[PDB]
Amino acid sequence: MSTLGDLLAEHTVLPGSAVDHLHAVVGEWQLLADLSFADYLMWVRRDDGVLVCVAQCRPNTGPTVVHTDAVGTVVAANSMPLVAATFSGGHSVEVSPVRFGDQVVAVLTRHQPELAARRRSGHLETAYRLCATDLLRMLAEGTFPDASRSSPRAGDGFIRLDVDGVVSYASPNALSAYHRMGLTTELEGVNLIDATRPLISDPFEAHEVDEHVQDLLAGDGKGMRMEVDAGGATVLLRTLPLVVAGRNVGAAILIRDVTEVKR
Amino acid sequence: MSTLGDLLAEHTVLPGSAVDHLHAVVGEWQLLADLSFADYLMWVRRDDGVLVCVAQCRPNTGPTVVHTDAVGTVVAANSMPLVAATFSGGHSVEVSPVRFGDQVVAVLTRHQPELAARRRSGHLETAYRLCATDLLRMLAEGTFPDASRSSPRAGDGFIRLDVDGVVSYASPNALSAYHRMGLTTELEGVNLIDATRPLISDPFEAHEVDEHVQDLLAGDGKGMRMEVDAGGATVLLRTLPLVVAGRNVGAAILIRDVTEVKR
Ligand SMILES: [Br-]
Ligand SMILES: [Br-]
Ligand SMILES: [Br-]
Ligand SMILES: [Br-]
Ligand SMILES: [Br-]
Ligand SMILES: [Br-]
Ligand SMILES: [Br-]
Ligand SMILES: [Br-]
Ligand SMILES: [Br-]
Ligand SMILES: [Br-]
Ligand SMILES: [Br-]
Ligand SMILES: [Br-]
Ligand SMILES: [Br-]
Ligand SMILES: [Br-]
Ligand SMILES: [Br-]
Ligand SMILES: [Br-]
Ligand SMILES: [Br-]
Ligand SMILES: [Br-]
Ligand SMILES: [Br-]
Ligand SMILES: [Br-]
Ligand SMILES: [Br-]
Ligand SMILES: [Br-]
Ligand SMILES: [Br-]
Ligand SMILES: [Br-]
Ligand SMILES: [Br-]
Ligand SMILES: [Br-]
Ligand SMILES: [Br-]
Ligand SMILES: [Br-]
Ligand SMILES: [Br-]
Ligand SMILES: [Br-]
Ligand SMILES: [Br-]
Repeated sequence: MSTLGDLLAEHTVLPGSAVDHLHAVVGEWQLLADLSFADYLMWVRRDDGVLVCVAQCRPNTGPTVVHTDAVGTVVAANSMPLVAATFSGGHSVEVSPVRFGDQVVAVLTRHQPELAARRRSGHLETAYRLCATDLLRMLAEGTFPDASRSSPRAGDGFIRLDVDGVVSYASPNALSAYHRMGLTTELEGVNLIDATRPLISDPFEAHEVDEHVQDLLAGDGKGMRMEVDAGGATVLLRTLPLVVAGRNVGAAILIRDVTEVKR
Repeated sequence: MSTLGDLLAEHTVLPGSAVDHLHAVVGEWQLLADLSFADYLMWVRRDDGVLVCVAQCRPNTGPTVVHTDAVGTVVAANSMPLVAATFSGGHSVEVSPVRFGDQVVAVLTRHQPELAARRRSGHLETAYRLCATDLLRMLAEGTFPDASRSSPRAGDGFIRLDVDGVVSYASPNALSAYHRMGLTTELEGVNLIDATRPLISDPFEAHEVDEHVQDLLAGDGKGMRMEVDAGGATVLLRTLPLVVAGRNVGAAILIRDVTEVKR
């Protein structure tokens, strides 16, 4: 009886809406573990005030520090004072809440390698860690996840857009994919739509992408997954609007060149 | 004009069969870059004896050392003596051939972090690197690839089976997935089918998996991708038979828990 669903039914009295939301978190948090270069555990609090670990993720972009399976672990609340308190007043372990409605419905613990063993902070690792912090804030504010097997992983290609839709960071993989798509220009410092629109092969899709990204940034649209042909290449795109305290602070875009994977 | 296809047509006189095979390599070699914790570049040799880089992959499981896009690079043969020689007589850069028919149709260069900056060799990293060596040998022998967007990545869950179908190594993620599927036992040292069969929910699928793995190990069957329900969980499995000099030396299995990704 080991799934998140079985565990939440056994140990918890969360309503079906919050149960859905936690299922959605676990369905999405590979991206968080990858961008953080960290392990996460998800903890719920029963009636008893007793704590249960109901899910766990490891990063694919670096070593785990949680080699043992933690799921199903049931622990007295005072053996984890902070986690217990995060349910209340709201490894190198950081603790953060997951909100739904306005209740903390779960708490994540983040575990990662001690300082000299970790992914040295080049630009890629900085841009990823900064995005992980943005999503952790959305988790705490109850705005991510909102409401697939094939979507890009962070390592496939990562782009950070600022509020005006200007690329503030593009990973080497993302730049690789845009070159295969026909980009002969830099990506960083350029309006993403202006760089992207001319590359897209079908003129209807070109406009769809343009409108999507405009809506994303405006708060008019949710993130989407899409497959686009450009320049002989086929890329998969996944967009994620980023928000603080009810406002848009740009977007993350994941991209995967699937030209040869497709075929 | 930046795709592998456009590049091979422009610079090469390879027959359509070998052109297919290189497309297949690029469609699959994310798994090699991930298991190697390394970058790869693919090089072809024109008429001129001049060398062209026609594809490039970075690892998702560690930092790249090739930050620049190398695709389309055209270089005199003697500026890369070894690569040139690998076409002939058959970073920390290792060079290996890709055979098709019995010709070397391309050469891979592997580039990776200098020794103190790399993924320290715990068991996971050793098991991955050993499998990468097995596939590089199959590439050199022309037996991999043979002939999807959703299949497991190496980091999702990795299992090495020996010739008798006994698990010689299972990553933490793989063990995690088998626990969600209902495994209350160790995986390492156990016959994989015997551990797996009782967990599978549908009795027809249980038998299919059993037969597949038997065929895989016998050389009676190619690798496959499959989605299975077990114990309330849903996993995606991808099998890869491993072969040296015409014989089976077991198999790699990649597994991804898609219980919450599915939903
Ligand atoms: Br993901
Ligand atoms: Br690890
Ligand atoms: Br542990
Ligand atoms: Br364990
Ligand atoms: Br704590
Ligand atoms: Br450590
Ligand atoms: Br950034
Ligand atoms: Br899918
Ligand atoms: Br825009
Ligand atoms: Br990258
Ligand atoms: Br750029
Ligand atoms: Br345009
Ligand atoms: Br335009
Ligand atoms: Br969508
Ligand atoms: Br196209
Ligand atoms: Br892969
Ligand atoms: Br990945
Ligand atoms: Br990197
Ligand atoms: Br470089
Ligand atoms: Br570049
Ligand atoms: Br060389
Ligand atoms: Br280095
Ligand atoms: Br092994
Ligand atoms: Br697919
Ligand atoms: Br067997
Ligand atoms: Br793992
Ligand atoms: Br085990
Ligand atoms: Br059975
Ligand atoms: Br059985
Ligand atoms: Br298949
Ligand atoms: Br089931």
